[PDB]
Amino acid sequence: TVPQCCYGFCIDLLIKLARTMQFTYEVHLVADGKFGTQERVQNSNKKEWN
Amino acid sequence: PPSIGIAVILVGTSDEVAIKDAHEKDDFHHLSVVPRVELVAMNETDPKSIITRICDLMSDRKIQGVVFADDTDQEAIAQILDFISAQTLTPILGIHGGSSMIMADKDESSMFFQFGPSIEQQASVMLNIMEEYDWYIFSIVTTYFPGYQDFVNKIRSTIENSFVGWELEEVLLLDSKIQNQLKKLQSPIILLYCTKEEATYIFEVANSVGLTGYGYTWIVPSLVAGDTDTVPSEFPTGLISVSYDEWDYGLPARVRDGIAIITTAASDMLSEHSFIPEPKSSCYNTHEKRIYQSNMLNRYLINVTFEGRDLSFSEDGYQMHPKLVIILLNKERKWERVGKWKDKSLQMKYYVWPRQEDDHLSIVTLEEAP
Amino acid sequence: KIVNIGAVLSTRKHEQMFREAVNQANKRIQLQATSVTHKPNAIQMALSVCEDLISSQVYAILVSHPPTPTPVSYTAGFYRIPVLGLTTRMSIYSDKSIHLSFLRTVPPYSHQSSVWFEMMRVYNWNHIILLVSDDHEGRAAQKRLETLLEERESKSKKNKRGPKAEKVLQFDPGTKNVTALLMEARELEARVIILSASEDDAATVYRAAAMLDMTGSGYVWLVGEREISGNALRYAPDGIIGLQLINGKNESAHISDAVGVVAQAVHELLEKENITDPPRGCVGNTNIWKTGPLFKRVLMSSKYADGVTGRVEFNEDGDRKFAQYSIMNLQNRKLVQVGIYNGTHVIPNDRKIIWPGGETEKPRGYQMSTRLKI
Repeated sequence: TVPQCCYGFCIDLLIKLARTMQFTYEVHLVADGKFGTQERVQNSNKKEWN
Repeated sequence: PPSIGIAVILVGTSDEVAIKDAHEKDDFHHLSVVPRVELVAMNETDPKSIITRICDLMSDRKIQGVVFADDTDQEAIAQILDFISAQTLTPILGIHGGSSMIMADKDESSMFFQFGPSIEQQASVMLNIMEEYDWYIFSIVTTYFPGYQDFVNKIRSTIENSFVGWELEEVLLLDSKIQNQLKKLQSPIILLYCTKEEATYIFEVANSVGLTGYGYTWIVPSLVAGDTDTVPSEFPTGLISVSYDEWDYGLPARVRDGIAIITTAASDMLSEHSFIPEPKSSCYNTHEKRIYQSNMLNRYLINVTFEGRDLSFSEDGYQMHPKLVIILLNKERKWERVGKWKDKSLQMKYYVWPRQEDDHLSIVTLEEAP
Repeated sequence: KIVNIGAVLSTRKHEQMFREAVNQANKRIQLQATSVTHKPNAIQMALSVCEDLISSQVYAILVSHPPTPTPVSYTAGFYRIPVLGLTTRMSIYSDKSIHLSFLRTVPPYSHQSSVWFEMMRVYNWNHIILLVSDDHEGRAAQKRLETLLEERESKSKKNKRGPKAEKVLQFDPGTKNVTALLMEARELEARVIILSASEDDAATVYRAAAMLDMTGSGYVWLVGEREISGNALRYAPDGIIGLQLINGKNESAHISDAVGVVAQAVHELLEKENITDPPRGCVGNTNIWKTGPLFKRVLMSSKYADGVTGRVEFNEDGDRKFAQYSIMNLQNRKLVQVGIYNGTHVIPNDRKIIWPGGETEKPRGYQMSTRLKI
């Protein structure tokens, strides 16, 4: 879980997005593999957004 | 092996000589402690009498554990068993009547328990029977009785994993407007959650509804079934309600479950922790030193297997592997035993439900692709 | 025609004045009464309750909490007997399941921070960051916080959106190190710190509250007097936010006016008929008379316009209604009263209630951060 290199025309579009409305762009990666979904857990019947 | 006091409360008609075969019968040498049995009958339905003879079980004799059973389904005495139980800070479980019937909102400080499945687990059994029903038409109509939003979202939880399109028609929170609102009923099954007395007038509005006729089904719970020998004339004809055993499961066998689960409850604790509690000072006099109780023993006492069947009481108090019985009312004016449901596992008598309009279309064949 | 009504409390002078209550009560057709002391042993408590109360055979009984603690009420349910409560600002007593019958004299903390939810216009702050201890009564408390919160969405169905929420955190009871809680607090841009706790509960709350300066100037930490009561003043943080339930000191006069409404209830019992007198012997009476539910439809329906404590009200749960809490601004290591709600009546103080930071100035906790993460 350590920093590595990231680039892409998409992420670039993020960069330009900040280039309009300025906010320092912090690059983090994903933890899990999926994008995300409200999903059913294994117990307790509570909404899990993945 | 030290013999620690165990209060066995026999309410109503019971066999004491046979209770010696359900208590004094044997002791398991596999354990570093021994049972010490206390069996008496106080038939009073006043809770202050439970305080009386129970506080006498602590006052005169010295008990490290207690057990009780009820001669009726009234759970106020169970609420007592909670309050005074934690007051004593000792576990116990109802083996019969309303004592075996659990109530909502188990007390935190309470280590007491009861013999029966969770209302959640209950509905789960209702789903295994829904598989036994092989019917896709369901719905929800229920009152403000305990677990309302709870068992609501618990139904939504049981079907929350459902891939099949089995239709649960609608949710109804029960409360002239009885039949007026309930007329929208469609699905063949009749299922509800309320008290049994609540089910008396509810069943009155059900006879008033008349939608309960043949070709439809009726589902009710274990406690909602109440006394099998007690049939309100207004309930659905031969209504299908699975329950914990009002016949098969032995109440003296339940006594073996209590004293056993006490001993095995002492098994690993006495083994490693080697800690067994002393009897309470007094109903009056135990208030101060009452701080001497900790949560380890019962927590250690969680995982257990009674007669080989898992004896672990749920954090909510239910049984880890509760033994439930597929059951129904009959048209013979008796509750028909429809089988047994052990956790997800279940059994039944026949390959079809009890079963103008045509019965069904066989139209036998064999798959021929395409 | 003496009607028996019960009571319980710690104060014996309140028992003298309770016998006094039976008198002018008998004036406002006759009254009966019986009493029982407070027993440290719960077994003795409800035991001697059943001794007196069953023999007393009153429809309902007052009870105090000299500090759940209603096992005598657990005996009332055995007869399904009505129960009249006063003390606890905790809503575990307000759970209807366990005790189907209890009547709180005044509303518990149930609306406490919800009064701050009313203050959402007062402070005009639409960002709600939720801290709590972890417990049952607290769980339901923040649950209600969601309710009134979610209630706005229903009202929002139909001024710059509405009172947005934030993370809800219930701190495990008796938190040694709250560093997790305040840690989460650091990431919050909002200045609104919402929590309520008991004294030893609130220990790390107010104590460690500024340990990281998580209360750092401009951070609004609001709570109730039940959170401000107790040791809370010892370590009390600068310029903390909170109020005090009106007449929230003692339940004595609440027992006076409480009898004030009690006479209206038994008056309805006089306005009714065919009621079931409570049985005497606890042992020997195995059936709860239907008068218990009658006591629900009656004692519940009882509403007195104004009592000795002010307007005598009850919620749908039957505690109080439109009850007031006195806004008390923290100053000079003390809480100076800044006003009181009706429940709805905004009372601004005479002096400006100063934030823990500079004066009273209203910050905006919505401030964005330059760091933008993805």
